[PDB]
Amino acid sequence: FFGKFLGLYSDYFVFEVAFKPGKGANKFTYLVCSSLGGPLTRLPDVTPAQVKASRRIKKLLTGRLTSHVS
Amino acid sequence: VYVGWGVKNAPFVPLPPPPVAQEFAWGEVETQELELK
Amino acid sequence: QVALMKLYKEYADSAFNVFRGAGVDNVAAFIGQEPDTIINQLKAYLEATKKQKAAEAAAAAAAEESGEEITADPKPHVWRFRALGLNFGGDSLEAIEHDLKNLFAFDGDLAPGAARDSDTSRSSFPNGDTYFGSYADDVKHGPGLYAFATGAGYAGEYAGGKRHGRGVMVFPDGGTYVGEFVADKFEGQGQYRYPDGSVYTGSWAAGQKHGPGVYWDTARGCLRGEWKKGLLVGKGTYEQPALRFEGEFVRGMPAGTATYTLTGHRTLDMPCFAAQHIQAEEGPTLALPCAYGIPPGSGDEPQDKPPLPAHPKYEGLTFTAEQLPGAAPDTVFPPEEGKPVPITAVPAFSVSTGLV
Repeated sequence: FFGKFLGLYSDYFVFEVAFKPGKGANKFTYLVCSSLGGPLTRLPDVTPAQVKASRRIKKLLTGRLTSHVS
Repeated sequence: VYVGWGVKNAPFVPLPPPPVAQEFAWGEVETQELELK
Repeated sequence: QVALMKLYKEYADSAFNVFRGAGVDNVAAFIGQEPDTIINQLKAYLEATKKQKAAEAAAAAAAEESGEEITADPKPHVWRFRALGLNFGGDSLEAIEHDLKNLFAFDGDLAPGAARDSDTSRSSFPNGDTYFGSYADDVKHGPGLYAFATGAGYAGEYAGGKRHGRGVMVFPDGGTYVGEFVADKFEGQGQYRYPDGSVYTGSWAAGQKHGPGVYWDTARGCLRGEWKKGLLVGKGTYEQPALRFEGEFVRGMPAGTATYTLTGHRTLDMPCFAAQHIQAEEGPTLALPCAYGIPPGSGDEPQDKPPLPAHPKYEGLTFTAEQLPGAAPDTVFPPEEGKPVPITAVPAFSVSTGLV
């Protein structure tokens, strides 16, 4: 269990799994849910571009995954 | 564990407008001329 | 006590050949056609110059690797004869040292006297640049056309031997200019297109941005203000779809009082928290007074002190805001102070439509 992220309209429970590209910072996979016991969603893999681009902003999560950022 | 909003704790400086591009150096683009009387 | 007959080479990469590539009558129709067409033609010339340079370098390297030489002109050309008969009172060749040069170089309506004058003439220079256009009083004047050795070109108006008036120019890096010149440099109204894709449409002086202009950048955001000696100085605004920054600028860097106006675009379609906002004819825009900060020693004008905040890190740049924000009128993008938009892939933002 990684933790919980608070959003504006919903929240994110985050689980970190290992599954029996696959190294560096993508060694683990992350599944998020809005409520415990609800349907899970796998997050994509991280790319250094979006890490570097998020390192320059400061945003509140909206609790919806299909939302714009900046 | 981590519980929170996701925001770092550091002095936040919003990004300035990006740089403006310069032009070509005039010292290497200048009209020549032939000799004068 | 002198006679006259001349033979010369005329390379295929020269201003005259660039002119003949167009199906127009004279130079006054060449520089008179649509500006983008002139840009296309000058770009074609630039590409030709680069190809010739590369081919010459490659052939020289290859012939040198075998230990052998060339001893030939590596450039495509044509020979020509100039039907000229002139008389010169000077006895020795050195006495006509001036006019001789003109014979070797000017290739236009000459005369034993001074003040080379022609409505059509094609001159060449010791560096390789070539001019085709009008002459008046020993120097270039009127409509002309210039081809630099490095592949830069110009097709505008001349005066006093330098660019003057309306003009179109293409530089070897790919940057172009369409506007006004004064004494071989930019001056007055001009639109410059940089190699990155950013367009500056504004006022110039002594060959640099000076006065009020609009600068659309690669990030698709327009920066207005009033440049001075190249740098944006004073009150300047910057815009993006749901953003606006109005503040002081010191040597292009923001420093001093400012105001950030931001709209919340991410949640425009998610339900509102208060039923007062659902039907309110005012949008979810804010406005924050704030200030930027620069190291003390810097910000001066050169003629040690800490350096200015460079682009990647902005080391030394601080930002202070300690008041509340307040409501503000809704923003729109692009700002009408920027239209017509000179680049592509610029979105459009409002509140009744969101980001598009």
